[PDB]
Amino acid sequence: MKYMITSKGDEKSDLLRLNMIAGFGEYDMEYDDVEPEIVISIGGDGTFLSAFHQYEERLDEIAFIGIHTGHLGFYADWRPAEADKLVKLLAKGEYQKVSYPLLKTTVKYGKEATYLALNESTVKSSGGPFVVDVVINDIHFERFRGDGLCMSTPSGTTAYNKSLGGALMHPSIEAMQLTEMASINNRVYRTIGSPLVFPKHHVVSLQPVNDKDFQISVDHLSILHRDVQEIRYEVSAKKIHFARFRSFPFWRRVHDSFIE
Amino acid sequence: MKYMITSKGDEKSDLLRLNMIAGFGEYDMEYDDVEPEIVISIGGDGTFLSAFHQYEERLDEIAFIGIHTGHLGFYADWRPAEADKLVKLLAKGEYQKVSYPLLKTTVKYGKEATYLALNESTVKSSGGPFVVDVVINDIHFERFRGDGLCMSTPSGTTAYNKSLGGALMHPSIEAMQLTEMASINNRVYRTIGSPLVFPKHHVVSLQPVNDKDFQISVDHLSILHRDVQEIRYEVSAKKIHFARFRSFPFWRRVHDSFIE
Amino acid sequence: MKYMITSKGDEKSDLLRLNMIAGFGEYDMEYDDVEPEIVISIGGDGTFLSAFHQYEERLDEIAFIGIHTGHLGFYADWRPAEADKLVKLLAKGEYQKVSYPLLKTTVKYGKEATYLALNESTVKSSGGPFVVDVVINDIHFERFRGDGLCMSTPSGTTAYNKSLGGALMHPSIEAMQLTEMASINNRVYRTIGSPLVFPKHHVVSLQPVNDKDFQISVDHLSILHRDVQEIRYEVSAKKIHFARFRSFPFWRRVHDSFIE
Amino acid sequence: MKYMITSKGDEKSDLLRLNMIAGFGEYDMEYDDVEPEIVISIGGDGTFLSAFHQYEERLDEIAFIGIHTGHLGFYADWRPAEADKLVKLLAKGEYQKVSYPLLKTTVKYGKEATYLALNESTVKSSGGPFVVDVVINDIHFERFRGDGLCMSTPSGTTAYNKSLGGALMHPSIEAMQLTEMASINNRVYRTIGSPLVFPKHHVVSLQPVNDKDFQISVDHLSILHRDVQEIRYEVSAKKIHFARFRSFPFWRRVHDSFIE
Ligand SMILES: CN(CC#Cc1nc2c(N)ncnc2n1Cc1ccccc1)C[C@H]1O[C@@H](n2cnc3c(N)ncnc32)[C@H](O)[C@@H]1O
Ligand SMILES: CN(CC#Cc1nc2c(N)ncnc2n1Cc1ccccc1)C[C@H]1O[C@@H](n2cnc3c(N)ncnc32)[C@H](O)[C@@H]1O
Ligand SMILES: CN(CC#Cc1nc2c(N)ncnc2n1Cc1ccccc1)C[C@H]1O[C@@H](n2cnc3c(N)ncnc32)[C@H](O)[C@@H]1O
Ligand SMILES: CN(CC#Cc1nc2c(N)ncnc2n1Cc1ccccc1)C[C@H]1O[C@@H](n2cnc3c(N)ncnc32)[C@H](O)[C@@H]1O
Repeated sequence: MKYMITSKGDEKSDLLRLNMIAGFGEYDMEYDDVEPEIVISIGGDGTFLSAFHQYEERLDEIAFIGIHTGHLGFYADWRPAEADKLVKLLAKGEYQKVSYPLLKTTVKYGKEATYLALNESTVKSSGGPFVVDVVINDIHFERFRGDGLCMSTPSGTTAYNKSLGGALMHPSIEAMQLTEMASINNRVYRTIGSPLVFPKHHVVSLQPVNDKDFQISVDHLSILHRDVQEIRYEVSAKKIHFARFRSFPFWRRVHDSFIE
Repeated sequence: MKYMITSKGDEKSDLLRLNMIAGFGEYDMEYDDVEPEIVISIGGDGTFLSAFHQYEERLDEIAFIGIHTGHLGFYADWRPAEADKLVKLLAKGEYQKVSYPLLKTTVKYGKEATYLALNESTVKSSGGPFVVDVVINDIHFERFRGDGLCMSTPSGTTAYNKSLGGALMHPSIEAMQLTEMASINNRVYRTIGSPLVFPKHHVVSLQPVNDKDFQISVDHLSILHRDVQEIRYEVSAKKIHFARFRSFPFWRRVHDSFIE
Repeated sequence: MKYMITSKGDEKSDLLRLNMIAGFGEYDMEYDDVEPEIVISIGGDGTFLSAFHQYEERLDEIAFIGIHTGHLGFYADWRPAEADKLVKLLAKGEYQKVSYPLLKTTVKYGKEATYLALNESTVKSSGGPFVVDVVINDIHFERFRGDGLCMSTPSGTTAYNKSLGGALMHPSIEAMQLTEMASINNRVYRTIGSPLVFPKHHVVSLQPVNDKDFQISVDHLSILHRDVQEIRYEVSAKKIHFARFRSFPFWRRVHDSFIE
Repeated sequence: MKYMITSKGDEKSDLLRLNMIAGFGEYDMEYDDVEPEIVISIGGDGTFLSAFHQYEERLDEIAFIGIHTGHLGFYADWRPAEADKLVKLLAKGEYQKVSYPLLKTTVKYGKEATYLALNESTVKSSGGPFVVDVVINDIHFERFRGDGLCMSTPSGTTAYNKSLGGALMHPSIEAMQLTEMASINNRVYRTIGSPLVFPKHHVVSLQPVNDKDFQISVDHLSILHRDVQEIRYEVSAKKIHFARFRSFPFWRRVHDSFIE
């Protein structure tokens, strides 16, 4: 079948990419980075995120695989020594597929633009103070004033969400988690403080109070959005598909990264 | 149909209970606290928890209702002034049912005992230091040493789970959340720190390291368990059923309790 | 004696400033914003911070006073109705002086520049990831990677330091507190997590690892510093002097702002 | 001079204690556990705490030393291999003294009892809910409701205080820090949340609201106090004296215990 391989760009990843292509050359596998069915990432989770956004238009027909040349990543969970055995099983068919939820971000101005996040999406202020009204299902919830907010996917809870005090959430749960960035709480300003976990079809809407310019990030991508009228968060109907060949539980993957 | 009413025990709740019984006396409704189909709680969330555990053997045929004489509770979300209108709709049939997940706790000795929690279940030490090995799906995760642990239901996240830094989780998500109580983290002792959210069929197992006596709590109930071999946590197959007559969203109920 | 008054710039503060000047016109008081001995701030704590930095060169001969037209500030702790009684006591001499510690920030390039902070000083990254080596008294302590750091004065602990989880510290303690901004902690990156309180003569030094550009803030002021070789933090030998006329304890001032 | 040595009680500590006594036998040193001037602790920080409370009546004439047979302690900061060199310098006189602050706890009933803490003192509830009014310098500050409170010494900030989110505070600062244990914060109950650092002569007073029984701890010691009218916290006028022979900074001691 059709496949493609992306690389971190260093000596270790580039020369491992060529060995897998040569190994695939001994099989009925066609290299194609236009319409691939298998996308292989070699490097780190940052390299994997680039491979995801590079093909975020054909998610429902691509099975992603990650090989970490450095340390164990949550998406790149295949050691380089296991790459030769990876080429064989990936060629003989016969492998399962696992899917993770994604976050959909919509930004309205005064043309509406939408984005797709595998880790999280954050909103910060462009210079001045960050003040937004938080609306959950057309109901005003709180007037947040702090450094920013962060809406995370399940698999993204181990990333930026974790540093903000958020909970680690198993990827089989179709949900999204919102966390606070150094919120202000006194007599006049009051926020919830706690992280919030929203199920599918729950729409969280951020709306400006004074300044209408925001620095919005989607995974590694981050651009200053001007004259923002609304930012909408919701669990996307799209899902990212992984190719599994063995048992590597999520909590087992959490233990190796943070415990030992 | 058959119904029963429990009361906090003060002047305000007892005399409101008699007015509802008299109002039910004008309908085809039979008072019965043996096999009731409608359980009405008047007082606070503490009174509601007693009504839940009083009939936790007939959950699948009881619709719970809560009336708060004090402040707004998350389970007692009906003002006393709305009690007269509550008697009418509850008698003419025609009402929906909403269900919340529950937590199943199993304790093994050396006879196994099981419990059911609507809020959360906590484990603390009987005097000495608290040290337990945490096992997730037969896989060792961490050796916890601190004050204790807390496994919370979705609707219980707004209670003890919130005070421990846990995330607020919508009740439509069939899950359970584990939080830490003043954990120790240095060079030799390392825990995850973050709250963990487990889906259905995930079994979290606590196992003793030295002391085998623990102070285990299930909602308000708490008893010292002796010679404990294992404590097992999992999302229960049972669900608590509420009777709804209007729209009172969970996040709307969170806003009124913590924001204003 | 010589005095000057600064204003927030709105109707309430400007017209209260003129009434105090007219009240001072009935006394042996000379208005002078070149070499004043009494600096009066009318507005909020933000207006007070501007009055402090406007005369941070003559701290040891100025007694600051704050009048809050809005809500109670920690530096502007005089209600506008008490302004007439403030003019009288301020003219008849006979008032005490209280002093608060300050933070000294030094930035080295490759000309060294120094700053003075009444609240706190923060370091963030200019776009890329924030990675700095933390050095305490010429000893390497940790390699921090996160969103940034914040070194706070005692009176500044109730501001940005509080939102980052820092401790509230009484101003009579000559110290400085450092807090973390969404730090990363896994197997390879490890920080202390806890806030650190340093006494006088303790020098905390931040040093770059890769990117040498940082966004450094001192109270409201914040500018991008290019080609930074070192940032040094230490409790300044200078102190800000307040004029007191009554008893308004710090914890009493904390209670009114955050409790009720 | 007069000296005594206490031991953890295992093979490693008991047989190291006898070697130091034999080494002291070659000098003008008299073993005496009645009126010693040098107290040597061999084991861990727990063994050191017992040595402190064993002689807390003669603090101003005792220089404490700690030898850790296990891992590096904050009070036992001498490796067992350095014990032979410790006997020589300790005999030839010529060593400096460093002093750490202590916490004074007073409990009133209806006879007043006082205690001395090197690490911290905690208050918890005897079964029922924990509710106390917090009073700072005869001024009501907050009505706390949670699991308990913890007042820590400077050197105790690295212990229980750290697990509760408290700040790490250098021992040269004569202060005390109060932290919260899973406090409740909603519409009706509001606490400060942040840790509080009090200087000398500041008196923090806890007073019961309903239940007058409390489980009070002082370092390892903890006893149930009945019919409590007041608990008073303040920085003690007494100080614990250490004998130093080299440079081992506090932050350097923090780095080795928590970073590497
Ligand atoms: C760097 N880009 C690729 C990735 C990834 C990733 N994702 C992960 C995941 N899900 N689990 C475990 N490691 C994951 N990595 C590896 C990793 C990256 C940074 C720090 C530590 C690990 C984008 C990621 O920059 C992050 N980030 C920014 N500020 C952060 C902070 N203050 N704290 C944690 N993250 C932070 C957000 O995560 C963003 O998406
Ligand atoms: C008191 N008994 C009935 C109830 C309830 C409830 N449940 C609620 C819920 N889900 N949301 C909102 N209010 C809820 N209340 C009302 C409420 C109770 C205590 C404090 C604040 C509110 C049992 C509850 O004693 C709690 N608890 C103990 N130590 C706590 C702490 N340190 N922090 C928050 N709780 C704590 C656990 O919650 C336990 O179950
Ligand atoms: C706004 N400028 C004047 C001031 C002040 C001040 N100082 C105070 C103090 N010491 N105590 C109590 N209120 C104080 N105010 C009033 C106040 C200001 C902002 C938010 C709440 C209150 C500069 C202040 O912008 C802050 N800031 C930025 N991001 C913050 C956050 N995420 N959280 C709290 N602060 C934050 C830092 O504090 C900076 O110095
Ligand atoms: C065990 N007894 C001797 C000691 C000490 C000490 N003091 C230390 C210090 N200052 N710095 C570094 N290590 C210190 N140890 C070693 C250490 C002890 C326990 C856990 C980790 C280390 C009494 C100590 O039982 C503690 N404790 C209880 N519950 C705790 C928690 N949930 N979290 C941290 N502590 C907790 C309080 O500290 C109490 O005083």
